[PDB]
Amino acid sequence: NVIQFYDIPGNATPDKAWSPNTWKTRYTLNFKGIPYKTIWVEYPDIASVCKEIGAEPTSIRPDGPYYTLPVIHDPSTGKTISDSAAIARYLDKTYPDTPVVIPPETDALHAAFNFAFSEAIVRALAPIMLPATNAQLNPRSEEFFRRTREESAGGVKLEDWAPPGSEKRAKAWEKIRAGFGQIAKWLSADGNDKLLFLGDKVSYADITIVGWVIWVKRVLGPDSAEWKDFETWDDGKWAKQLALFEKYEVVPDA
Amino acid sequence: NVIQFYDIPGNATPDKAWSPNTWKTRYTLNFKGIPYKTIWVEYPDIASVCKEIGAEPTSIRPDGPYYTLPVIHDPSTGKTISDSAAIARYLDKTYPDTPVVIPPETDALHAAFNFAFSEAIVRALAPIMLPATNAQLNPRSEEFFRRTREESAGGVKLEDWAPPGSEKRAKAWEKIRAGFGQIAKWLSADGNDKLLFLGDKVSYADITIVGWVIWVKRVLGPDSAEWKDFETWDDGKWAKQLALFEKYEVVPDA
Ligand SMILES: N[C@@H](CCC(=O)N[C@@H](CS)C(=O)NCC(=O)O)C(=O)O
Ligand SMILES: N[C@@H](CCC(=O)N[C@@H](CS)C(=O)NCC(=O)O)C(=O)O
Repeated sequence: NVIQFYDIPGNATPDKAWSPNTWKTRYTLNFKGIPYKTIWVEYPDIASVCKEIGAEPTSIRPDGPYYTLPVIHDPSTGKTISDSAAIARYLDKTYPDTPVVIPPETDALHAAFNFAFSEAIVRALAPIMLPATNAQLNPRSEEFFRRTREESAGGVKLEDWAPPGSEKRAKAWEKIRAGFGQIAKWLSADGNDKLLFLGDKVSYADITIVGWVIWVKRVLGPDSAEWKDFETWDDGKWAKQLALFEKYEVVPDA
Repeated sequence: NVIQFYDIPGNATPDKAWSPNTWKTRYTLNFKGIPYKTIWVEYPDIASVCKEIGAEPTSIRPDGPYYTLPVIHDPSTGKTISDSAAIARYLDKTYPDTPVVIPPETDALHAAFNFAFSEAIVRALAPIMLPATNAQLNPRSEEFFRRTREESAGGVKLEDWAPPGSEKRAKAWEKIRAGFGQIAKWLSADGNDKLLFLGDKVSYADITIVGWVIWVKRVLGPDSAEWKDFETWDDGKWAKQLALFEKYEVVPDA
């Protein structure tokens, strides 16, 4: 009767957890110390599971509703909640004696932050990270993932997005680096070079960063040349942020 | 012996104030209740005056330092501050007995909000708003403005950017409208539909919106069809935000 947490398995790590969006929620559940069970769902099975547990789609597009993980279902409440930001607000509200991740006065600014973060980071990560995460998916997720991502890119095959050693890949990295350079400026805009957005207390905004960053580390690989370069950017700010949350970087087989 | 506030004069209103970026600081000074004296600078003189008074350039691109208004000089302290967000931070620390606009635990989220806002609003406004502000600049500024902006747009004359009745202008408006829709989403992301980002207290994020919005109202004109349509967007949230700040929508006679 614990909270049920829906995740997509991958082969990047033995514990199977790789997704940037589900890591945001997994970090959230771990940081709040709330117990949960993990339910593993292949990409093509996501919509039929959501329909079957009553999860709202996270956006409605031309061709219909679009279902994503993370989803949690809270049996203590009956509620099914989809989207990591919505899950964070739900957990803040339903388990108020856990550490708050979105203090109410910062709620709107957190929603502004998620947009600024998508533009500066998610869009730049894609040409390198999506072909990489595709290469570690189970066969039925690869079929679905390749087909849909290649289609959303106009038909450009993943292998052509940014081949190793190419200049496409090299300029993808430069825009990635610039993106994280912007987050570095936000975190030091008043002269005080912070690791956390609020200063001393963890916020969902920090959980957002480490969620996307642990995705890079785990899929590119901790010993990959590109990841070890990444650890040195902005005097290792991003490596350091990961370290702070390492106690919460946990996939309980239990 | 008062703070000197450097602004760009225009003809859209009697009081000569039109700039989106200087209104952010003009709202900021008025809301904080700090006395100051405006001194008007035409565009082609901005770089020359900044050098004269020791103002930092607000950004540095390969082709040189880039000097912008607003700027303030504080004879009380001897300091010259450029960039509206830097001015607000400077005024917060330097006059602590005035109402704070950037609470320190929200400082970094304010800097992400500035990026989120630029991306969502500023670029969308440009095809419609840069030509309209050109038409109300004094001739020394019009020469400089039309030249630099037409050049920055590949040679397209301002009158062709989004002319009235065109489909270019219709699609520019839908992009602007959707941009303000995301701010509406951020202000109500927790289901509490706010007018102010912090909830009940004014913050520089709120000041950022009205400085850009009052630029649209003054330069398109309060009676223009386009502005009166703008007042109806999002059940009047942006009109209502202007109303909240009408007290401080003042160019003091001084
Ligand atoms: N805004 C959502 C994004 C969720 C999302 O994109 N999830 C991906 C996994 S990383 C997914 O389930 N993909 C659905 C699909 O592509 O079919 C959140 O933050 O939860
Ligand atoms: N980031 C700056 C932007 C200021 C800015 O771009 N100001 C314009 C007036 S709206 C300017 O002075 N431009 C000078 C030019 O185009 O030469 C701020 O927020 O203060």
